Amino acid sequence: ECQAYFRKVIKSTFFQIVMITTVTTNSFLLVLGTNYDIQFEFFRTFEVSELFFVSVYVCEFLMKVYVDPITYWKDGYNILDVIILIILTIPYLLRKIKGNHSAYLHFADGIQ
Amino acid sequence: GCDMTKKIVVQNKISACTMGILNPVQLQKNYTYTIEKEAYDDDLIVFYEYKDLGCPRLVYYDKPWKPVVELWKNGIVEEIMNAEYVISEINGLVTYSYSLTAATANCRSQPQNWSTFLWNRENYVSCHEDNKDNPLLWPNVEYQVLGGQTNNKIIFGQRNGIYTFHLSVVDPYYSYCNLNTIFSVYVHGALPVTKFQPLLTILLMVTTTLLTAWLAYAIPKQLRS
Amino acid sequence: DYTFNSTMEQNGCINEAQTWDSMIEENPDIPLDDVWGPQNYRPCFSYAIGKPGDLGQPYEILNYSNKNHIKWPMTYAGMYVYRLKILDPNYSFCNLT
Ligand SMILES: *[C@@H]1O[C@H](CO)[C@@H](O[C@@H]2O[C@H](CO)[C@@H](O[C@@H]3O[C@H](CO)[C@@H](O)[C@H](O)[C@@H]3O)[C@H](O)[C@H]2NC(C)=O)[C@H](O)[C@H]1NC(C)=O
Ligand SMILES: *[C@@H]1O[C@H](CO)[C@@H](O[C@@H]2O[C@H](CO)[C@@H](O)[C@H](O)[C@H]2NC(C)=O)[C@H](O)[C@H]1NC(C)=O
Ligand SMILES: *[C@@H]1O[C@H](CO)[C@@H](O)[C@H](O)[C@H]1NC(C)=O
Repeated sequence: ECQAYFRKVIKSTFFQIVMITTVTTNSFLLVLGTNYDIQFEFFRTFEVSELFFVSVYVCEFLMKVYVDPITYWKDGYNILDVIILIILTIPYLLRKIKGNHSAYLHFADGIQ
Repeated sequence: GCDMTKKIVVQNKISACTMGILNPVQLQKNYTYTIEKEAYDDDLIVFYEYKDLGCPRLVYYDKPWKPVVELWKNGIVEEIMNAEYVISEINGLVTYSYSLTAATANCRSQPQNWSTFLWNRENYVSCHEDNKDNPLLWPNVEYQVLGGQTNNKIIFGQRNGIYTFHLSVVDPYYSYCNLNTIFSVYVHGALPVTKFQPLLTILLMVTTTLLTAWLAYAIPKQLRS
Repeated sequence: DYTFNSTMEQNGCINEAQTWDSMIEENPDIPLDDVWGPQNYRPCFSYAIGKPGDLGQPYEILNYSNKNHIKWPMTYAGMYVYRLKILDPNYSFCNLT
């Protein structure tokens, strides 16, 4: 039905520009977070930006949770990006709100 | 009796100063730090003194750490201290947990904690003897005694502040001297959490509902064309 | 225009000491003779007396068991008539210059 319009929207360059902007701001967040002052202080901007980034990544996974896995299960870059999404979503899901047993932190800069 | 020439010292082989956190040249003129209402119940406030203490030890959050104490006679290092000792807070904060809770430490005589009232070599009777009339009301009550033959430490909190550990040597067979000292540590954590009741999954489902609403709004965009 | 072997550090002085310039500013109008002496000596190895100042300034409490030598600027030639005085508060009863 509306799958043609959805594919036209995802082929539009504005969504790509927006998502590129969000992940470049994530790159700048990592650049500022490799420091110590912005790591835990003056970090309300860090919190709201990270919430925006995980919202954008959830939206991207919702776009890739379509019937397109029939091609995202045999291709090249496609399987790589969906696996990247999975091994992004799961670790910060069990890390940012952990409440569990774990050794220490070694996958924050790795996730970024 | 006691030997008056003995004293206990806590090592400070690397201090928090002389790098990009704090400098020694500034603390002595009333460099006063904050307590975020976590000791007893309000606007508590602590005054570090450089002349009394100096540059405090630096520690990190969620790191199993113990202080290593040396015994001094006539101002001379002779032997690191090995007996059982306890720590306390003069300000009265609880924002730090302990290691293995005396169960894997093979305690058997219901070890007393920091609730019986000041601990010293007189009031203390250990829990590794075979006292017969108080074995356990204790699945996992912690072990507020460090050093000795056990291997339990302090896990630190995320307060990101200065701590003034009041340390007392506790074993009544090391000496008649009430060995006591006060030293200063400072924790450097990673990240405070202000997420509250909105979870990651909660924000996820909020975003899914909003995206489905956007899809239901964009369906008439195709319908009208 | 004069310096010495070493600095405030590399000599074991944990805390801040007192130098010639510091004592000259300390004493406003009295001549240089009464500025410093054993009647006003306080050690650098204190942790309790004077100051946790910055470390790295030139150090002139030179003595034996230290290698501390004198130094002059390399370029111009000149003479600097120096009088040496012992600073120890409890060595001898008199003045020795
Ligand atoms: C400090 O040590 C004392 C022992 O001298 C501890 O008191 C004992 O604590 C245990 C576990 O907390 C109690 O066992 C259980 O208590 C709960 C109620 O909290 C009850 O529902 C269970 O059925 C079981 O009885 C034990 O009764 C209690 N004994 C006494 C005499 O109070 C104390 O908890 C320790 N506190 C700290 C902070 O380590
Ligand atoms: C100050 O300069 C003197 C140069 O006169 C240096 O003296 C040397 O010190 C070493 C270390 O004990 C001796 O082995 C040499 O024999 C000394 N040489 C001379 C010519 O005296 C001294 O190292 C300098 N001090 C500092 C802190 O750099
Ligand atoms: C800090 O305390 C010292 C002595 O306790 C006092 O001389 C000084 O004025 C105080 N400074 C401030 C800012 O409170």
